[PDB]
Amino acid sequence: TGTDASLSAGTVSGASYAWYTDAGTSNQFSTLQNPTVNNLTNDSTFYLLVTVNGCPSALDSTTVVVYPLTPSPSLPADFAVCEGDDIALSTSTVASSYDWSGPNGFTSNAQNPVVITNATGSNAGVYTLSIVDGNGCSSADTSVQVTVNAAPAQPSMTTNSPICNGADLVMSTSATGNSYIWRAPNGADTTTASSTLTIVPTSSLYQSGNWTLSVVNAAGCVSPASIASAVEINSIP
Amino acid sequence: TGTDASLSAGTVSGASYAWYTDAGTSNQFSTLQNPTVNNLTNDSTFYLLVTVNGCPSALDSTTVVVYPLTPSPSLPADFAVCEGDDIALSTSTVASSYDWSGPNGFTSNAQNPVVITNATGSNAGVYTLSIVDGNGCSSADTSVQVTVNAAPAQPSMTTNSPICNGADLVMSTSATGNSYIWRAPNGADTTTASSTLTIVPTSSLYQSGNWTLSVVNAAGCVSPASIASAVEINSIP
Repeated sequence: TGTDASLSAGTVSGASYAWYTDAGTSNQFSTLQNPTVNNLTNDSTFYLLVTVNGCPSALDSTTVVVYPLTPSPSLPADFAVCEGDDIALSTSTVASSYDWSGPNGFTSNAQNPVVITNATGSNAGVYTLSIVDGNGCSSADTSVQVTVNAAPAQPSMTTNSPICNGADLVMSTSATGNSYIWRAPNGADTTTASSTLTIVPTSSLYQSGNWTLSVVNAAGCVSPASIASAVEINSIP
Repeated sequence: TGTDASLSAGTVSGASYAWYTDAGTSNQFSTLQNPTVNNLTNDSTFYLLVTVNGCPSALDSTTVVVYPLTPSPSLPADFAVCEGDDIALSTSTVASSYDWSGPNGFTSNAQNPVVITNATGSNAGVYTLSIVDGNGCSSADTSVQVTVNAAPAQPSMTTNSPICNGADLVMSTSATGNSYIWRAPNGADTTTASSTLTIVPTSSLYQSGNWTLSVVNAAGCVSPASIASAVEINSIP
């Protein structure tokens, strides 16, 4: 639908040809044996008359069949990722070929493009997909905007001085965010709703050694970790 | 099966041609020397009449042979792997060419595609195979869904303080799972059904030095190892 096509009469030696737009040869279309038709949008018909020595043969009708319009391909709704995430694009439809494009020269010929990892802010933008249905027709393009959010900078850490065992251990940051993450020297993970953590001596978090902190932003986007500080928990004489 | 084909009369100077859909020239098909036939789904026949100066020759029958439909290629049943595993796809059938596709732009022309290693969750999805039988016919596609499971995060480890030789050594984690793995400093491997391991002084596991733990999930999917802790086993005056 929307393109041009040819008509084609057989060859009769010495014959003239004439094509007419309708039956009853009321309106002449052309004089060529193989004329073309422009801009076919739907099924139509043509009528061929063949004349030899001034005598026409029975009018020959033909139909040029117009393939039906293709559907737009289907992409997901506007999505959003953080810079620490990836961008996985795909389509749910069926095509003989896919044609994807995007912000960083992104491209793919598949229904399952390569996932962009480390999808930092430079990959934010609009991704576009066009398809071909295998019967020779393209489809109109559709697109998805991808938003890329980002983590805040690594927080600083303030802790108590060397502390003797049995006294409460306090750790805090000046960083702001939605929640705070502390990572114990042995890997223990604890979160808190505010910038200050207090560790009770009977806690599994009562650990000397190198501690780090990271900060949770809106929509995840956790900061890189802080530079570790060393906690020293001392014995008592 | 399913495509179009041509018929072809020999050339006689000055002859007209006529093709008929059946014997007895009851229904005319065409007037071309080399007409086409659309949508052949099974064997059919055509009848050619050649006429010179108004006199027909004996009716010439031809058969257009339609190759038989191809079988679908054969893929394995829905399989499943963990992120620490690989994905090995292959097909049991025979083709002149294979056409594989998948989630991360995965593709192959072989019956034995390259195995995806480090088959993390981004490779989960549906893999598809189409084939060509070598006689010019494609087969309908078939597909296999591949599920990718995943390991839990590395566990933390809690152990006893420096211990004197002869006292039982206890190691434990707060991590949850189906079973627990401890790795001794010299490589000794021991598993337990719960989070706490007790080591008897006469055991081969009575080892000072750096110990790690990993956790078994449902369907394998063993966690990355914990940060090693050091066990100190002391002498007695």
